[PDB]
Amino acid sequence: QDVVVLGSQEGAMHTALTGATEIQMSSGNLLFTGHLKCRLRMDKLQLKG
Amino acid sequence: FHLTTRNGEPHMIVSRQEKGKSLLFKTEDGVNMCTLMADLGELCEDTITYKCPLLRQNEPEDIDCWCNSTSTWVTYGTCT
Amino acid sequence: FHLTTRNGEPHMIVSRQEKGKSLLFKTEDGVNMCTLMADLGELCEDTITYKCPLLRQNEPEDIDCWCNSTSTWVTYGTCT
Amino acid sequence: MRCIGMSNRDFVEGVSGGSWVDIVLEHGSCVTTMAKNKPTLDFELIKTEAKQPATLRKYCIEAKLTNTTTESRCPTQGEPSLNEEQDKRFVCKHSMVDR
Repeated sequence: QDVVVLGSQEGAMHTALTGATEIQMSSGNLLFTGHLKCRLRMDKLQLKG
Repeated sequence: FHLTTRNGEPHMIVSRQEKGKSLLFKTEDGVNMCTLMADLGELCEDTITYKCPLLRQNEPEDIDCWCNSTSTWVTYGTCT
Repeated sequence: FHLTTRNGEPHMIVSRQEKGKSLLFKTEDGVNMCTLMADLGELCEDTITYKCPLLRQNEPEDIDCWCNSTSTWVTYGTCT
Repeated sequence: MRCIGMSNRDFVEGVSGGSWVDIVLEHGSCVTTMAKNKPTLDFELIKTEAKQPATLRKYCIEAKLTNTTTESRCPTQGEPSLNEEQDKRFVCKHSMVDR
């Protein structure tokens, strides 16, 4: 009995993901555009000079 | 071809240069003649392995390998 | 095999028992050696017929039949 | 200069002393804070990345096949088997064929 394997699906995948938000990345890490709320205190800061 | 075994049974590793020629190998029960009629190509990673049945005074049907004295396994590559 | 012709060209009707063996037939231009590497089965109604090109010092590609002196047509059944 | 050249720039100042001051950070914007007798500072959120997030599932999208092997039995003698049918690296199928 013969058995054959389908060809690569990278293409079927690519042209299948069109539409979904693409995410940038580098060094294996994923990057996003975050949003932060912070609170800071300056009692330990002073003028230089 | 290289003659080895697969679970006590004879196994034939058939190379490309044997396409079209009668395969003969001695066995306790006399001389065995298998006939290979196979996509038989060059021995490579893409192998296929299957059995060549014993056929006594019966015409072959739906097969491309058979022996006339002792069932034998056969293996060959399909590369070219 | 039965040697006949197809429009002046040699034609080979190849039977099952010839699978795996060099096909030789004399011709005015010397001895011709065709090589059959084909689904080659029993001669029946389901035939296929095609040409075996002449190949001089060139490796074969995308073919399972070729001769080395004179292009030849070949025909064989696929039954088993 | 970087913050001065940005179009999205907030100016924040504390209405108290020693108190906390709130600010909102966004990509592409900056916030400048000021306070009496304190230096003015610029704040910018430049990167937001996930480090080594849990891998859920690996999908194979391209493969090859090797050592294809076939075994079959005559009518009446049960289902044939191959030991590689126990080797997780193989793909196998059971069927019936005329004999």
